[PDB]
Amino acid sequence: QFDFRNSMHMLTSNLTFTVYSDLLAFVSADTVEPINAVAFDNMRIMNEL
Amino acid sequence: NLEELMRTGSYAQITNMLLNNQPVALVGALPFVTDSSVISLIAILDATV
Amino acid sequence: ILHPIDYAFNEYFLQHQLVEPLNNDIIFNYIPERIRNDVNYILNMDRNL
Repeated sequence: QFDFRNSMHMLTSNLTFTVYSDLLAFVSADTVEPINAVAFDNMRIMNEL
Repeated sequence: NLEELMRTGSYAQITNMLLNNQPVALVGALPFVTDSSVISLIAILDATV
Repeated sequence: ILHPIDYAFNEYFLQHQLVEPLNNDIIFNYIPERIRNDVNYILNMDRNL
């Protein structure tokens, strides 16, 4: 049987938000000039120039 | 060192100094604009570049 | 106004949402750490979240 008191509820949530997906479009990435690009040891990757 | 800054591309130190008004000396071979207007000097245009 | 079962389903959906707050810190940590430490790539958070 339908009971109003047992069926009436109060649902709570957030008012508004935006859900993003890319997560890297917010990162602006540039690269150093390739000639002076250093390896893990902090010396130029190609040092025969 | 503006040469090192341009080679590396990381504008973190200089950005922080400019935002925090920390006095600094940017060293390098720079072109300059010769201005002869006392009104400009009073207006403090040299600080807006 | 919901049946108890319908309310159970909707309450579970409301209470267990998959969305989480997003910040520049989360984006930065999502960037791979080795890329972050590499000096060949300059990464900036030029967007406001």
